[PDB]
Amino acid sequence: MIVGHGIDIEELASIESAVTRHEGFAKRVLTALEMERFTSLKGRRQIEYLAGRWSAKEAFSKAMGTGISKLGFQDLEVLNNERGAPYFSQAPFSGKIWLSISHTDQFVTASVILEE
Amino acid sequence: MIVGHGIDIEELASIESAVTRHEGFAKRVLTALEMERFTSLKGRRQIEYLAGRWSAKEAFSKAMGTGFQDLEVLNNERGAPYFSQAPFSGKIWLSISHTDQFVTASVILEE
Amino acid sequence: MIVGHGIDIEELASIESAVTRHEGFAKRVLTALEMERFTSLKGRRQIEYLAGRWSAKEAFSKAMGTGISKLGFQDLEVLNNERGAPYFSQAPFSGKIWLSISHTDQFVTASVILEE
Repeated sequence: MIVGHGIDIEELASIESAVTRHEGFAKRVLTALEMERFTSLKGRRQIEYLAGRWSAKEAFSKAMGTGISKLGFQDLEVLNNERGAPYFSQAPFSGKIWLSISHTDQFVTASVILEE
Repeated sequence: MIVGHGIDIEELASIESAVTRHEGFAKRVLTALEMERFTSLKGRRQIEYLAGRWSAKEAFSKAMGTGFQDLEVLNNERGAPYFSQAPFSGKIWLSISHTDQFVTASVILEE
Repeated sequence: MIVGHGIDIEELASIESAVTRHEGFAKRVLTALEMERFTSLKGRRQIEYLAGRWSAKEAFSKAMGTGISKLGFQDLEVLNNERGAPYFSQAPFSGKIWLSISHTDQFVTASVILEE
């Protein structure tokens, strides 16, 4: 049984500005764990990681049906498994979370299906 | 069980040009209620609304494997889009997202 | 029951750039059947056909959870059915495969949901 579906696309450029404008931006979007990875990356890759996590958390909040509003981003965590696939390690959901992220040089995309 | 799946991506500029060419475009793509909402918006936001509804209907049509006036996408109190009308009696899981340049729509039909 | 979900987005210019730089790119990515339709196409359309198939194969691999590692691209095939929709004619999966592809003049995206 499907209980939610949400997608999201981000332009990397705007995540770039957000980071540049507010030094606390990434700190507010990412969890401690996520932030540790964020710090091990540098130029483009660091922004791609951040943009991907933002995209995933947004897609998840929409899958939960919050339309305008969003769940706390600190209540959501996305890590990579042994194989490099991203998944939700933390989430206010108990069912199965099917997540997928893809990206180009300028955009990042995310899709979430919730199953009960 | 899933009985259908469709997605769509649209270039916002492409939706304008359309609106620019045959101006009767929007009236043909949107329903009355949808139009009231459209004509009450302006700037980038108005084109996004149109692109968003187009994209939503395209994805749904592809999910069905198949009239836009027969489809209507509104927004609930939470701001989330959803099909208020559609030639389908099961659950329609819809999601839309957009940037300054593009819009994407994903649809999953379930029974 | 959903057992896998994957998406992918591709900038057409990247695909165009890969064909230009590598003469046998298409041959490595497309099966004999796919290669037929491909060669019968020209310009942008040809690139878009190639990009979509690559996008679809990429989305399927993620849906399988393959992560960064990947399956044979020759082990996957995407043709068009009698209703004119793209589908996997060959895939190491025995359940239902839901595929959808879409593109602009600049990008192409694919979404795959695995069910059984």
